[PDB]
Amino acid sequence: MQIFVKTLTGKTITLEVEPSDTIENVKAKIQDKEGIPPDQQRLIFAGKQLEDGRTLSDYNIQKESTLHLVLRLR
Repeated sequence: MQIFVKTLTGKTITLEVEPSDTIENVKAKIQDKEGIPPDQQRLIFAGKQLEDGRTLSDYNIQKESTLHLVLRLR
C-alpha cells in the first residue's frame, strides 16, 4: 500500500509498504530518501510513538494514511 510520511519541516514523502512491514523497515526506507539514521528517527501515529519491532498492521495504519516523522538527535 501507499503511505505518507510527514516531516514537520513542512514536506512529505510517499512510501511503498505492506501491512506486515515493521516500523524498523519503514525507518530504513525513510533513510533511503532522507538520509536520517534510524536511531535518530521517531515515528508518530494517532498520538502514539511507534515501536521499532512492531508492524504497521499492529497500529491499524491503512492505505493513504500518514505517519509523522520527528528527529531525536542528541
